[PDB]
Amino acid sequence: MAMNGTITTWFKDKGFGFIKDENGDNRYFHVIKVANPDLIKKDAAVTFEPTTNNKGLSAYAVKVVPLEHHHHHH
Repeated sequence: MAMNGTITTWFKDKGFGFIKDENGDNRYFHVIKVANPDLIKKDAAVTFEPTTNNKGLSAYAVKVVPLEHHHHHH
């Protein structure tokens, strides 16, 4: 399992969107299921586990692949 996808639709203010991998299609994502949600940016690559949703397809255990590691904490 676990596919690599690109972040295409994303509303960071609210915390939801749609990420499309190269194997399947767009899945319904939500900030709650992301371990590193502040790293979620457009055109960035993420990896997630496949699952199903009421409104379509969805993913769990979403981790973004950042090209750098900078601290973000008050």
